[PDB]
Amino acid sequence: MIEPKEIVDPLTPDASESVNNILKQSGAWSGDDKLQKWVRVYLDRG
Amino acid sequence: LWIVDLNKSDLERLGTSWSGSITIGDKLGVSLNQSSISTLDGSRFIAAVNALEEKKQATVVSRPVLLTQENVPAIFDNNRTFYTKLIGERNVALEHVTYGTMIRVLPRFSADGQIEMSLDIEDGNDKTPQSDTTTSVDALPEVGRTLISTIARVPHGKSLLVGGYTRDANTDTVQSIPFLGKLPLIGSLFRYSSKNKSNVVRVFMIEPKEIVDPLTPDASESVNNILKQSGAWSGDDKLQKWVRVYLDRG
Amino acid sequence: LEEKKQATVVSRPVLLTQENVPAIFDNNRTFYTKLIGERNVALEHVTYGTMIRVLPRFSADGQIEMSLDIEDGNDKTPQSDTTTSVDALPEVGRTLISTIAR
Amino acid sequence: LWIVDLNKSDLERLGTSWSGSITIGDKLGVSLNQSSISTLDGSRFIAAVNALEEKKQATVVSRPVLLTQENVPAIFDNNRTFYTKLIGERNVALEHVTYGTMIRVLPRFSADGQIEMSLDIEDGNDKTPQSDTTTSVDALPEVGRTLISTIARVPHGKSLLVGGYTRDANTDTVQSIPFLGKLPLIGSLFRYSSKNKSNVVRVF
Amino acid sequence: IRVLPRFSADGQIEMSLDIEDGNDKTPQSDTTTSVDALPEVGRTLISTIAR
Amino acid sequence: TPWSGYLDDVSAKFDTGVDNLQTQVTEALDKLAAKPSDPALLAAYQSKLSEYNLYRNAQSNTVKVFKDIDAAIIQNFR
Amino acid sequence: TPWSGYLDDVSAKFDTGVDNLQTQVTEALDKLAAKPSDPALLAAYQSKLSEYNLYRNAQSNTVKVFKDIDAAIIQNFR
Amino acid sequence: ATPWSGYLDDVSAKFDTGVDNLQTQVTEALDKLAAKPSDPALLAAYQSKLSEYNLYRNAQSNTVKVFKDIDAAIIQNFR
Amino acid sequence: ATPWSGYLDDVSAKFDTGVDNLQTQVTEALDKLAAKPSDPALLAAYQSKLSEYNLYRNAQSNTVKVFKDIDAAIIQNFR
Amino acid sequence: TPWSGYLDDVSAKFDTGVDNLQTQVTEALDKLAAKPSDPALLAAYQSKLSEYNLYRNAQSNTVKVFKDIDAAIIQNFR
Amino acid sequence: TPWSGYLDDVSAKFDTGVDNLQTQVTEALDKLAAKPSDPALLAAYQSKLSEYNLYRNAQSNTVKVFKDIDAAIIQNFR
Amino acid sequence: ATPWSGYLDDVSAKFDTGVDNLQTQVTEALDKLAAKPSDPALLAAYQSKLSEYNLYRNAQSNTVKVFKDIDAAIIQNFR
Amino acid sequence: ATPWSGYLDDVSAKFDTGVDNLQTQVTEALDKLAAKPSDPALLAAYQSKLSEYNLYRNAQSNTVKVFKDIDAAIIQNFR
Repeated sequence: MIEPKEIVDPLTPDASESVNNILKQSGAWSGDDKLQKWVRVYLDRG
Repeated sequence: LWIVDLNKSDLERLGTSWSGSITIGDKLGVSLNQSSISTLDGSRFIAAVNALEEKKQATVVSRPVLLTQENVPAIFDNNRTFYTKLIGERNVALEHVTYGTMIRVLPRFSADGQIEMSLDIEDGNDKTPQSDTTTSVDALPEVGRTLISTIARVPHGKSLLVGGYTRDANTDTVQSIPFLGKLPLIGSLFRYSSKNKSNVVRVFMIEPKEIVDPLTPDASESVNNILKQSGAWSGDDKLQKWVRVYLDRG
Repeated sequence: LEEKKQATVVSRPVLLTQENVPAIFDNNRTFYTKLIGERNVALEHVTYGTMIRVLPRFSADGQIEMSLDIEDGNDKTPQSDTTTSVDALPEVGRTLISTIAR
Repeated sequence: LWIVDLNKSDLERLGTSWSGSITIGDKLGVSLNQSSISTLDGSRFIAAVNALEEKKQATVVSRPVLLTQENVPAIFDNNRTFYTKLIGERNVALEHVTYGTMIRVLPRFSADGQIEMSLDIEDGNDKTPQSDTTTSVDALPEVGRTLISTIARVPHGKSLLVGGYTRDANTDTVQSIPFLGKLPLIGSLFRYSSKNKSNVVRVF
Repeated sequence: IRVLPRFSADGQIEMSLDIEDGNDKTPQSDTTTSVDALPEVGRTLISTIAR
Repeated sequence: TPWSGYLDDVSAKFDTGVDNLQTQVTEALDKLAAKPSDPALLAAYQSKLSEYNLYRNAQSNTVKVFKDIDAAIIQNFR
Repeated sequence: TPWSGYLDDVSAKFDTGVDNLQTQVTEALDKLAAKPSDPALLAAYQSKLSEYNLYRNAQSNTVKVFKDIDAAIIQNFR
Repeated sequence: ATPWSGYLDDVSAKFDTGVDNLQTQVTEALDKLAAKPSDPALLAAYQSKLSEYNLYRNAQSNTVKVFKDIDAAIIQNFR
Repeated sequence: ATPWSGYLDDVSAKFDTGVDNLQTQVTEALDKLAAKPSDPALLAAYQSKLSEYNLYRNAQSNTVKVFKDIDAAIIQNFR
Repeated sequence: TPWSGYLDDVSAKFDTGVDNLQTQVTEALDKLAAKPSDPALLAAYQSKLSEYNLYRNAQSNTVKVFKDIDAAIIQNFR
Repeated sequence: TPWSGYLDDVSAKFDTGVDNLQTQVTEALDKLAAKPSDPALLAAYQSKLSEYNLYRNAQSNTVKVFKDIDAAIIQNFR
Repeated sequence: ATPWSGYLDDVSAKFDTGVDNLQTQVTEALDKLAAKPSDPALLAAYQSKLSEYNLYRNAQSNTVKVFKDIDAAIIQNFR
Repeated sequence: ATPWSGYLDDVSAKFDTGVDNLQTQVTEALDKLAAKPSDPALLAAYQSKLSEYNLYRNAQSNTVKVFKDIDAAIIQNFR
């Protein structure tokens, strides 16, 4: 069976939010690290 | 680009199988659920008992980043390998898996302040592992091999779902001996049962942004923190400074 | 001997495209199952995979028209060597469709 | 050009597995998870025990330098190898790994004093053909084989992050006997469990 | 069977016909039960017109 | 999965044909080691060791013969 | 109904020639495996395994020769 | 409807309608063999099928080339 | 990124994905046999595994060559 | 319905040659076992056992020699 | 008479050379099977069978050498 | 770095690292026994040691030869 | 001038530089075994080295001819 839909609006919540929630809830999160932050800042902050 | 993989599974197997044989008078042989000829001393039965239960949960997240100019095609490509090590650890047999990803893109700026992009994504685990024991599967998570090519346009700084996949399944099976499987007190001895449940979710989300300003702090100024914090720093050697001076700064 | 068996599988691929632009989606995956007995050394596996090609169109009626090619299934396997894996990993057919619908 | 790699790993395994066989006067024989009997009268079961914990971290930093003239394309190429001795040093060949890096570039000067460059970069550890000792991976850190091709322009003496990657993963598994794994005081004898956590970052 | 039918003005039917039929010549009959149980039928081919 | 070839399926026949000889030999030796001068035990062990010897010979000779039958056919593809 | 070529005919002549040998060798091997040392089983099996080896050799060499006689003619059409 | 086809195509296609199923038989024979690459009953079969396939293809191409050269040699005389 | 594979690659892969596990079984067999060479239970198994490996590799190579020569013969007639 | 080759024929010639020896040996052993200490029984068994041993040897060596001839002729087709 | 080639003539020279061996070797077997343990019989059969072996091998090898001479000449008519 | 070693080298060396100390134990026992040839406890030891050493060296050389043949058969097909 | 080297030279030399020292290992092991022809350790070593050397020289010489046959095939079409 096939079911198409038109898309007009982006995601809500943002990917950056949902992914962060999954990370923290799964304990996969690593941004707590004192060291990696020096680099991750460039990726998450810009 | 964000790529997310989540997996859960539960397994249980429990019960017995019976077979055997009897010889009477050395003149009549009787056998029970045997696909083979019998040695006719008889009075010989086997009950094979299995009982196991298991639960598994896995999660993987990956996010590549690539800088491009307008109208200029760009390519990013990266392989990586991971190893696991097993009891008897002195013995030379690491299990390993290789994951790899590539992205090819062509950006366009719309007058409306929207970014339009032509995309290829190719990603996944390599098809041909050589795991002989389960240890490698329980250690290192499988992911599919997935390929997408498409065009999409997203309002500035928002994000979008380009593709995704979900799979769900269940299975049940039961065996029993026709007369004994229903005995009131021992019927459970003559039954076998098994159940499987599986759920899988995989998704690809894209999120472009315009880059106007360079990095602050300076790259080198960050590196100098990392090196010291890690203790990797070795610029203290009176011997190396003689030349490091030319590289470290003007 | 008496035996009963039941199985159920559902898949739902999703793909983003634009009007008049052809698009492709393609995936396959391996599933593994531990196999008891034989000191539990044994393991079994199967591969499922799916591929989709599509061409969307917008009608003035607000209806959407699709040119579709779908190929899906489990890979054919003469190799089957045990009961419990055929009891634990479903079979599914090898199926091909090509058509137009609105 | 600055290349930086960071890697953290946490691993644990703990618990038990069971199997065996029983016989009753050569009347009946029973096997638990085993496909052949020991011809034994409820004796010589076998229990396999695992208990191990490990943590690991690795950090690598690399920086090439190349001088060029305006509008003149240039290439830089370096290849290098590293070795580790092993314990049980009576006779254990040296384990080794090879790192290699290549850069092609073409610099342009803007009127605004910005510099614009066409770049092609390729850096990595070469893939190990099939198998290696468990100790080598401990001593020599794995890094990817990465390839980037792009154009960038930067204000004078500033810096840009042209590409990067991060991977984060976690896994957990538990095996147990359907009724004994649920006993209040001894279930831990009939459960086996494992964990795996990984975090990786790479940037240019 | 391969056929092509033509309607007659008289309401008769005329057909160009090709037929072939039989057993494939792989003689398994090494053992008495084979021939006892399974009928041999000839291998035959016909091609003609009839109305 | 326990993938087995043709030669594997041949070899396995003997292992299932000699139902218990493998264990029997070990046990007969285990007891005889404790009392080497019992003739009732020596006579048992002589027979079990003979059976074992003949079994291992026949098995490896048959596997060797089927290897040559296969290799000869493969050679002719060219 | 399926298509079978000239080489298939040549090969098949051997299969329909040796009527039962394919089953004889299997059952003789199981009867041996049940008692790996019995002079009558050994003497039977040595014969059947030898006849099988010769059958498979003669078949494959013949088909090879015919393939080369054909290729040598096709080459001259050019 | 159907795509246009020339005389050389009719010739090439004759062989393919002649060997009704060889194209499939050659595939399935290979998958049986590769599943257990040590059974002489599978090997003797595959040897035959692969030989038949070889001769088939090789005869087809030579016939097409000879008919090409006959036509090119006639057309060379129109001028 | 992923390898381009031709047709011969597909043929070789049929064998590689045919013997699911032999590639590693052979190595494990060798490791334990070499650990205790004087055990006839180890020896009797290793002999079988090694023979199966030999036949597998041999058949794979011979097959590939035959397809190579069919293709080469067809290509030659283009001229 | 049997099927027999040439090596089968050669082998069977010895079996149809020695009319009864295979039963004779088994019954001589049968009675000897009841009274292992009797000289006439021992002297009879000593003969029969030897006749049997020589019979089985000459059988298997002949069948091998023929197999070795055929295998060398077929080799020359290719 | 049926058509016979040059290779047939060469082949037949051997058969007509060894006038009677073809049957002497069979009679010897029929006799030896009667009493497999007569050394006078064994000493004769060993000789006849050795002669037969050498005869068949010389025959086949000769035929093959002439086949390869002819094939080498026929190749150059082109 | 270490002297270059191929596949066959790495196969042969597996046996040597499998029989950890046999190479010494054989010479040790040989000297002890040569010291007092008429001692049954020494004879019963050396019989076992020498039998083990024989089986080991033999199986090593046979396996290396088989892995040479498997390769040569493949290399021949390149041409 | 520096000695001129072509593409076939390049391909050939890759093997020589790929086997770091085999080319001399096989000379030393010979001088040793020749000094003491009756030691099993020296024999077991030399068997391996000589096998590896034989396989190296075959794979080299076949690969060079395969390339030469492509170049010669392309150059024929310039006409």
